[PDB]
Amino acid sequence: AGSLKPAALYEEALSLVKDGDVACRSLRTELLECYSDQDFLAKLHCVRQAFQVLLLDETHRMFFMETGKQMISGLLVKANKSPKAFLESYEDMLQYTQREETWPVSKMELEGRGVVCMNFFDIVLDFILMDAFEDLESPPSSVVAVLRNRWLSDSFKETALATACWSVLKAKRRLLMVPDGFIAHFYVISEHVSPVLAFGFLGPHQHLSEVCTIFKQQIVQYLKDMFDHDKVRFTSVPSLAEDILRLSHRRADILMGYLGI
Ligand SMILES: CCCCCCCCCCCCCCCC(=O)OC[C@H](COP(=O)(O)OCCN)OC(=O)CCCCCCCCCCCCCCC
Repeated sequence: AGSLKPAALYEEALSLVKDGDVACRSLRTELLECYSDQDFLAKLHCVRQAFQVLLLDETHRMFFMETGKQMISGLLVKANKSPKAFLESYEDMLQYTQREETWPVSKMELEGRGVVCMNFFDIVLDFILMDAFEDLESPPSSVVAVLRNRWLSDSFKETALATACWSVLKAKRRLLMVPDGFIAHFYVISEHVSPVLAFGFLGPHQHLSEVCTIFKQQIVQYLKDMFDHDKVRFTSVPSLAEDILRLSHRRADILMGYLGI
């Protein structure tokens, strides 16, 4: 129970957890430093409600959109890369998302990939970000061997890692239930972003490495904080939404500052 004090919303959610009526794609208990799987699920339900409320306000939707745009751009230019491609892919990704008629199909795809809830957390934070990080945490058998090769120039290691990323993304694209849907639109973004992150987390640049490491650190810390009952109030939905919003702005400012925007 640690420092957990009695909270209305939290206990309401915990009821559901004990019934078994709260679902999740991947347990993030240890990563997000929760007390237990039960604790994680309760807080998860609460966070879902919080974002569901938060994203009705169009100002906040704009905040998150703009934030994503700027942070990925900053990462890209700090990787000595041009952000134009990513900017366009991101943009029409959003324009596709805003179309209300796309959403049943999107629901089908995401459910087909294990997403158990149409929520900002489930889609953007868990399915898109934390999965990307968990992916670049464990590169293929082959890639690593190419990386520990003393004889290869690191320009070659660059193009090699790029090729590997494209190969993985290709195998993923082959399994698309829909050619031009949510996950495809996202696979283009991934096409323009994943190589950079990969060569940051695995490459020997050592200044791309620091930037990437700190980027990931900021995101993961943001999520940890979001699941911290002492950082945010799991008492009511309006209060949790207020706290999560402020946390978002804070950590955003921090990351922007680090990237030099
Ligand atoms: C430091 C940390 C800072 C905070 C984190 C910032 C994260 C930035 C996220 C930017 C997108 C916000 C979308 C706002 C609209 C919304 O949220 O839509 C919430 C809806 C549920 O609501 P709805 O269906 O009822 O309709 C809502 C009205 N449209 O589901 C969604 O998610 C759909 C939106 C999906 C957008 C995907 C964008 C992917 C960006 C990937 C970045 C590159 C990563 C590459 C990794 C290889």
